[PDB]
Amino acid sequence: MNLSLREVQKLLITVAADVARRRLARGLKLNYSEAVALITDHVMEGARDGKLVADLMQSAREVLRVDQVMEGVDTMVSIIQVEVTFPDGTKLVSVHDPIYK
Amino acid sequence: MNLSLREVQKLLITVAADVARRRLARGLKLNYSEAVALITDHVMEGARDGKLVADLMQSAREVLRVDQVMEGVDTMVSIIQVEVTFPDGTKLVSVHDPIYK
Amino acid sequence: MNLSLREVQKLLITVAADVARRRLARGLKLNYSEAVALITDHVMEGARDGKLVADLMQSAREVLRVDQVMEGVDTMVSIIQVEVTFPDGTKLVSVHDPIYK
Amino acid sequence: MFKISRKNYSDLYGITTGDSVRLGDTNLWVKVEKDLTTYGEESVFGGGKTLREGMGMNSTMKLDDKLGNAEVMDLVITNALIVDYTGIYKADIGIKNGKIAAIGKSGNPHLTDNVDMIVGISTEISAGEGKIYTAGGLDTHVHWLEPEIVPVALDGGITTVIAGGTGMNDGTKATTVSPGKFWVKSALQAADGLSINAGFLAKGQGMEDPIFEQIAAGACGLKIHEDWGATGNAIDLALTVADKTDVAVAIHTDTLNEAGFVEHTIAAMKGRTIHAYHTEGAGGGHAPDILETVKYAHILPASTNPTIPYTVNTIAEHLDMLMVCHHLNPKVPEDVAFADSRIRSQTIAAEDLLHDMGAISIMSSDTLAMGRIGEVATRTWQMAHKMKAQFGSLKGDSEFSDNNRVKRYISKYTINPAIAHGVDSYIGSLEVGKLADIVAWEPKFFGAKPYYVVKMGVIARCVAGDPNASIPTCEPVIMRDQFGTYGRLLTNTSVSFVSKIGLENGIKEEYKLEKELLPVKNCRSVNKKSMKWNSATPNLEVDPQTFDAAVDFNDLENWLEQSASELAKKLKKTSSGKYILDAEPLTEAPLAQRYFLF
Amino acid sequence: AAIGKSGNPHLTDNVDMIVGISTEISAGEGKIYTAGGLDTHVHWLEPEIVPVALDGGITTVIAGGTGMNDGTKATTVSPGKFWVKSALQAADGLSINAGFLAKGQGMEDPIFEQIAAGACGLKIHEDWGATGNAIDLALTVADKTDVAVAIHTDTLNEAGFVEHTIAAMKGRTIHAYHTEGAGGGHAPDILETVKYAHILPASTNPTIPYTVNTIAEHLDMLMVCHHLNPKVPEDVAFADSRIRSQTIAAEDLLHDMGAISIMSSDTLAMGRIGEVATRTWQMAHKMKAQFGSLKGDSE
Amino acid sequence: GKLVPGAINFASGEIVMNEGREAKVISIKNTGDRPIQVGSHFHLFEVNSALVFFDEKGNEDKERKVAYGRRFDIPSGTAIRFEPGDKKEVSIIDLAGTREVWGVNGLVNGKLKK
Amino acid sequence: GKLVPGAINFASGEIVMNEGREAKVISIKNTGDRPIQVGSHFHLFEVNSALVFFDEKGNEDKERKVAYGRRFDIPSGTAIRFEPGDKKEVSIIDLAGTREVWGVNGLVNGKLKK
Ligand code: NI
Ligand code: NI
Ligand code: NI
Ligand code: NI
Repeated sequence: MNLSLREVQKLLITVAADVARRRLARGLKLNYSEAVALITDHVMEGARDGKLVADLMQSAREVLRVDQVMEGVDTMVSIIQVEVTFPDGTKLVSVHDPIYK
Repeated sequence: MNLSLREVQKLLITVAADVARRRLARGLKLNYSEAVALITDHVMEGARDGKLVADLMQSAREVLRVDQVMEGVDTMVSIIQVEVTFPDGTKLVSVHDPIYK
Repeated sequence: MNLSLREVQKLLITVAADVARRRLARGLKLNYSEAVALITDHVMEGARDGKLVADLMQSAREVLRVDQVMEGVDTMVSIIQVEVTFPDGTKLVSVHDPIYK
Repeated sequence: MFKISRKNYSDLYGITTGDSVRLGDTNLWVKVEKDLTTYGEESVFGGGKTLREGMGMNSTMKLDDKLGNAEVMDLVITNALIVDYTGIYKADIGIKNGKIAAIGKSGNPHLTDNVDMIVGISTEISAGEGKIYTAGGLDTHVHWLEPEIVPVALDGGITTVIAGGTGMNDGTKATTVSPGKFWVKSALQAADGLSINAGFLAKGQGMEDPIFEQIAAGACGLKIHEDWGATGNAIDLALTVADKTDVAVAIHTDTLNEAGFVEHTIAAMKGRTIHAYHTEGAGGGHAPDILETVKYAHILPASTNPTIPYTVNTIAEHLDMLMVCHHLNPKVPEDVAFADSRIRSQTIAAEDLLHDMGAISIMSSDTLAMGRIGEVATRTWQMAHKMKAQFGSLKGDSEFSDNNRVKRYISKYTINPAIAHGVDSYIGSLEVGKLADIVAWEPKFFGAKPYYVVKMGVIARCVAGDPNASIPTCEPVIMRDQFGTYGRLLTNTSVSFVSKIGLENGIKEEYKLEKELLPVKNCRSVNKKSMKWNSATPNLEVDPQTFDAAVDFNDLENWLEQSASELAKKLKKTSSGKYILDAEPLTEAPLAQRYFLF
Repeated sequence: AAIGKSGNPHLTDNVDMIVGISTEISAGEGKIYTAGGLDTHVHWLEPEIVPVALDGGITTVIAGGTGMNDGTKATTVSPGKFWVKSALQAADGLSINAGFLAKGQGMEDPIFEQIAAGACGLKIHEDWGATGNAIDLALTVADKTDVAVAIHTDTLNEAGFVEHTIAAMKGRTIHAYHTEGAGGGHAPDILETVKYAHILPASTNPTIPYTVNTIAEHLDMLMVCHHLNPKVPEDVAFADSRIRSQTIAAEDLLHDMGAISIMSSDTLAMGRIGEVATRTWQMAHKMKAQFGSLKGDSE
Repeated sequence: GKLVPGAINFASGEIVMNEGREAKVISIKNTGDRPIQVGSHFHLFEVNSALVFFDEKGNEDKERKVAYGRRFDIPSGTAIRFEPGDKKEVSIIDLAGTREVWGVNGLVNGKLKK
Repeated sequence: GKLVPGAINFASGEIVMNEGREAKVISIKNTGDRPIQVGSHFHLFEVNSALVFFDEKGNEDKERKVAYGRRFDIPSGTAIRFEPGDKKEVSIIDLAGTREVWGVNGLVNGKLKK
């Protein structure tokens, strides 16, 4: 595989988001860490698909609603930031207030 | 995510239990580690759901039957212990002879 | 679980291959690392099933076609090697030019 | 005497003179300029091969013995394809006492003619056939924030960092400053247990005495950051101390123009050499004409990697960065105006062309403050790929030979940063007498994933597989810390760079440092003309209104294969007889999603 | 310090070791205790072999190498003072007992200066040239310095047959690495070293369980390791005559009889460092399944 | 065409190995019952005693006078294989350098006789 | 109400900053072609030469006597931005402490003249 360290440690997001995704399917309200992991995985897989950075800053705000997380979690997730390999190289994606409405 | 070390290390259980679950779906008889991981993951997800400790100690004994594991594995898994975050904080769950009948 | 270090480190292959499988399911052309992880996971699961080593060396070459990977990846993956616990103990499986036709 | 085809020859020992190999998945080719071996006498290790007792391996000489000028090596890399600013060629590399001792032909002089280095009983062999070998990279803009940047830097081919900071403190999050004796000592003590070459920069502000004592504490240079105040006094007094102590100075100029414009900063320098960090100015610097430093002889201009590939995602990514970095609310006009006038596609695009011209000499990262430490080499060749695609072959290059461009670009992160900080006598290139800091690349992975990284003759990090496996190439095959990071070998295979006065002060004993300390030197006597292949000073002007960056007609001469007149028909013309440097942003890059998981 | 009965002599009879105020207690009831294993054929390639070896019950390695260099990938050789010192310095920061082997080739002085640097023995590998001169001079230096010698004999029979190597030994004790010969050694009669009194024969674990998957795995191993193209007759002839089911099968029986004395791994070159004990007992299983109880044993 | 990462473009022309080193054609026969294989730089005078040499005229050379101070004229690192009972024509060239052989089978351990 | 982790409850009343420091109302005009932004504690006597000061009566002050030993009366850490050709009214206060300016543009490098 020839995995660098930065690639290996990003597999943590994949597993954590997998845990969050299963719990959401059971009807559980996501906590702070589950919500952050799930939103991050959407950005990472979206960048692999070839979406623009601008698109992901807006589409990551529709992953989770307020009613899908525990009380106060939406106010706790002020910003989520992650760098993924876009077709044009590694870029930074910042999501502002992803859990709204 | 702000993951502490214990949270990070608990994802190993998630991955190993995913492996065990996929191998069980193919009709394979589980070995010691696969059975332990699957039972532990059941306990962890049940604790996340909000079950009582006693309920999990009783229900982790119905995850796997004797016929679903390799010969001698049922006698090998004497006890499985794991600590999870219940709604009331971190609690320990111990399963005695989980693989019976 | 009583996991040794090699068992723990082999879960990275499982996670990376899960990522590759999900990306393939979306119609994405796999890169070098994704293809290597997917073929390695096929070999590992086949060894767990109880296949012979030679059968796996021959069948790991049918996991991915040339049109399922990015341009040049098929020439990049000259060989993939992995050791798994067959029914008769640990054995090495080497796949030569797995991505052809 | 017999004959062999080039295909069969390359199967045995790698490609030879006249052959070309593609760098990764880019559009660049390197052609073998010369071969230092004798045909039919190549040194190969293996079962029933040349390097054996009495045949290719000398059996009489001891490790300290000599025959003529040749010596017995500790390690020999056979059939290496060297890619360096000195040249692109095939040769054996000889390493002794942690340094490059010989480059040429290896073997046994008892049986072979013209042996420059002797494979003896005390010699280890590394088979370099079919692989490209380059000197370890230098990253001269590193925020000393977390220790895991070291393995990431090695995964990017970086063997040396010139850093500054205190850990995850807000002062370090903004500036590369290790302030005072304590934090310089702490940086050197922490580096003592990391497998990387490190030197550290202090705070270049205040009067002479407060600045000087930091250098006496062991700091190898000074960083002037506007967050600490990049004023006229700071520029003048930092340079005064540095000339007395022979240390380098780097600057993050006043972005707010609070105490003067860019010309005020240049005047305060008074002709003294300075290192212009991220001279394009996206992340900081005199708005908007900081890019004009590339025209001055006493300035060594450097760029950080976040803007280096101008791509479709650059502007959107960078615009949001400032709104978070400085809490810019997109509701007050001042915050938006400060950011809309700071991220300029004009200067970001013009920066890439200046690199191809050689106007900007040094590539850097700005680790964990604005850029990426693991992508210094990757984005350098991505920019080299883009320039070839949009402007054709560089001057002197041909269809299967981009050697001139490759040498110019590889210098930006190997030798030019070494010269700037005065460590070029130790590192920065693959030459005899320098430290054995070598990075090996498989050609299909060149610029993306190195094969192994060698620190003073010992592998520190490399691609390696399952430790229980029968062979070292079994999944999971990942980059792993090697023996060079353990025990006393960790403190034997890397050095710490300090000032001469700090070294003479006995900081090694005072700080209880176990690594060898090497002093920086010749920092003040170097200027723009010292940089290899990157000594151009075009008449660059940034328009105060439109942010356009333009050069003179003669500045486009000797740049590319196409003449300046042909280039004059594509670049836009200003009102004057100047030509605007511009190019469309890149959509797909090499050394990219074809390689990296996530 | 002691093996026997513990307790307080003030209240108990026949106490051999005293549990006192400064004594820690580990309850070993219901558990089996053994000595730490020794792995005497280890290629010094990557540090993570140490935690793996401990995961297999191995507390001591006699290794040789320089890290991930091709010379180390082929042979267990720490060549010269620099690499012996580097190996010792690296082992200084690893939790394992370690000794290291130098290059057993050349004249007397170049071999001796390696031992003067601290090498605990010498390895004679054919990739460095396993000739008569190398054997003779390495054995001479080892006798002068009281260190061990291990050999990877000439597989190609290039300078002589196995009897030539035995004669070059001249009755001096040697350690026969992987005497079965799958990974290297005089083709095909290296196993005959089990008949000589001055040879300590050792096996590596990849072949030690003779299993259904062994032959194909090892054939592909050889086609990969030496770049054997399965199109030129010479490579196929050299490989097919090198992986012999006859000697691989006979090796297990020789182990059961006690003809082969030492188990090893050949770490990360042909075998597995974490399985030295495991496969060993697997072999002990197989023999019992196929030949019954060993002499003197019961149900 | 197809984008192959790390592709190789070859120059025009062949490569001459051991230029200026005139070679002699001799024969080698394996008389043992096990295969022998000899590398490019092995001193042919010291090979396995089961190998029998035949000079450029085809006559047997019992003292190996044709093999003294010479090696195979084959690509460096390769080898020539002789099965039991096999007899091959081979090309040989004189050794170079200071022309001393130390080690191998210990038959010279010094300067080759001029 | 809604449970907000780490919520803040504010007291009643405003906060008086720089109490007792009487402020003077002056005007600053940017005459350069590039934007200038000046921090709260920057010595206004040493700001960019393109800035032109106007005293409390509106008359221009070429020698910056109104800016000597004074800083902006704005919250600490903030700044005032001057676009090219822009003229803003600003509030200034005297510096405190031992009233020495060292560094900045090196125009004083000592005690302020009394
Ligand atoms: Ni900066
Ligand atoms: Ni910075
Ligand atoms: Ni061996
Ligand atoms: Ni070995």
